[PDB]
Amino acid sequence: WTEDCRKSTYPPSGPTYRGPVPWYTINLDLPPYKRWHELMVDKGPMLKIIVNSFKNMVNTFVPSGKVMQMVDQKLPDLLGQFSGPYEEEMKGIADVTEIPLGEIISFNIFYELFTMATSIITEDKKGHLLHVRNMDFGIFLGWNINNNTWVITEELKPLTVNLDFQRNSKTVFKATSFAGYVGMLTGFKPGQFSLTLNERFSMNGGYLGLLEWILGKKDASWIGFITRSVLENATSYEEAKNILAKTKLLAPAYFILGGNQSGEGCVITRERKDSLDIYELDPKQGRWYVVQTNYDRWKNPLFLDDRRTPAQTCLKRTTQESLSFATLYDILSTKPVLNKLTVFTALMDVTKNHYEAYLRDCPDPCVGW
Ligand SMILES: *[C@@H]1O[C@H](CO[C@@H]2O[C@@H](C)[C@@H](O)[C@@H](O)[C@@H]2O)[C@@H](O[C@@H]2O[C@H](CO)[C@@H](O[C@@H]3O[C@H](CO[C@H]4O[C@H](CO)[C@@H](O)[C@H](O)[C@@H]4O)[C@@H](O)[C@H](O[C@H]4O[C@H](CO)[C@@H](O)[C@H](O)[C@@H]4O)[C@@H]3O)[C@H](O)[C@H]2NC(C)=O)[C@H](O)[C@H]1NC(C)=O
Ligand SMILES: *[C@@H]1O[C@H](CO)[C@@H](O[C@@H]2O[C@H](CO)[C@@H](O[C@@H]3O[C@H](CO[C@H]4O[C@H](CO)[C@@H](O)[C@H](O[C@H]5O[C@H](CO)[C@@H](O)[C@H](O)[C@@H]5O)[C@@H]4O)[C@@H](O)[C@H](O)[C@@H]3O)[C@H](O)[C@H]2NC(C)=O)[C@H](O)[C@H]1NC(C)=O
Ligand SMILES: *[C@@H]1O[C@H](CO)[C@@H](O[C@@H]2O[C@H](CO)[C@@H](O)[C@H](O)[C@H]2NC(C)=O)[C@H](O)[C@H]1NC(C)=O
Ligand SMILES: [Cl-]
Ligand SMILES: [Cl-]
Repeated sequence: WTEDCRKSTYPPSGPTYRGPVPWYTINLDLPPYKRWHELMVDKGPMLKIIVNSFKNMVNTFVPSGKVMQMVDQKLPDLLGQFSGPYEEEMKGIADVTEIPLGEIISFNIFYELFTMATSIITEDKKGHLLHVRNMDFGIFLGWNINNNTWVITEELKPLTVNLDFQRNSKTVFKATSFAGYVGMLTGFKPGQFSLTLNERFSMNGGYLGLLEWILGKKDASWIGFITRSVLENATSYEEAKNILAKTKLLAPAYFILGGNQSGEGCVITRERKDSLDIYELDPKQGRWYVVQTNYDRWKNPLFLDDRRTPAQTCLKRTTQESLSFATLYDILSTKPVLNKLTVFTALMDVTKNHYEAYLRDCPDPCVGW
């Protein structure tokens, strides 16, 4: 079920609003191992539940139990040590929650593969940029007939957190993530740039990237880890763009990157080895937005999953003269851009240092895809 462009959905309320996203300060001055301990006090019980769901469903489809045995006993050794800070951060999470490290690593692997998204950057007539996104998730292990949801997708909602990463008590970047995950998929560096990651599918894909890694070719970056390293350590739109366009990746991806002034917005369509396309704002020629879902801009959607066309229609209807968090939230609340897989909606304003995220629901009748 789809619908006409929504209006009057902001500030959030009603049946598509699950609730607010809590803020946590992550202190980069702490040793990596300790950075997540305070968050785990609050969200550790929920992380234990989501890994329980994954384990139990895998052990249902593979009743020998041998896959989860490999996850728990061998997966860390197959991949080898991660570069810092990620190894120690994940070990800290595993140790405080008493979850096997291989399951934390597996959780961190989920985000290289099973997300869907709608990401939008807009530029108004004053040159002001907004960057918004829906974060969708579907691993499709468990269906709950009693409320028409996917088990793991729903369990991500209480794991969702807004994070203020600080060094010397000063914000470096802000992000929305899931407790237990140490990469980043959504965030901004105030006054500098904003970044969202959308999954991309291809036959030279993440499954092959993992195989190459296991077989000893480790020159590549994990997509959630390069995103985190850019947010944490890059200092400008152009620097971020260069890193994201050129770094070798474990999996294909779309990077949606906004800056801090007119014209600074692009979609970088990535193969593992390089950029297939960089599509940038061109306000002088009437190109005042970019919209990216999970298919290549020059190709047709997957017939049964076209969120790009409705997002673009609602944007064109809104026009460049009525761009704000409120009107962009309206778009991200319109089915199928909002769908049963939508975990959260995030809204970013780099130059005004405004960052919001909201947990979502999509009441029946709603598309599951
Ligand atoms: C659709 O159903 C999902 C599954 O729920 C089951 O099926 C439905 C149909 C009912 O029969 C229900 O009774 C079944 O259990 C449902 O998923 C549930 O979502 C909630 C809300 O996110 C989760 O709540 C979190 O619970 C953990 C503790 O969970 C344990 O204890 C509770 C209380 O006894 C049990 O109900 C659980 O089964 C577990 O045994 C908390 O740690 C966690 O707290 C943290 O997050 C909240 C924010 O939500 C903060 O306020 C806190 O401070 C903490 O930071 C949550 O309270 C629940 O775990 C989850 N269940 C499962 C099994 O995944 C889903 O939301 C439904 N979706 C829709 C659209 O209706
Ligand atoms: C962004 O860039 C920075 C700068 O390159 C990256 O920071 C480095 O990260 C690696 C991996 O985690 C660290 O390497 C470890 O260092 C351990 C020793 O750490 C102590 O001694 C260091 C001197 O050798 C010292 O620099 C370090 O202080 C740093 O960390 C403290 C704890 O967080 C913090 O309070 C300090 O202010 C300072 O930031 C420690 O006191 C060693 O045991 C390990 O084997 C490993 O080698 C580096 O220490 C980090 N360097 C700095 C200057 O922070 C960072 O990871 C990048 N971020 C991303 C996401 O990619
Ligand atoms: C947008 O970002 C750019 C790039 O970081 C900013 O320009 C830099 O500003 C710093 C000061 O923090 C200077 O040290 C650099 O020399 C500047 N670089 C360039 C290429 O000019 C710019 O100030 C930001 N603009 C806004 C409006 O925030
Ligand atoms: Cl699921
Ligand atoms: Cl919730």
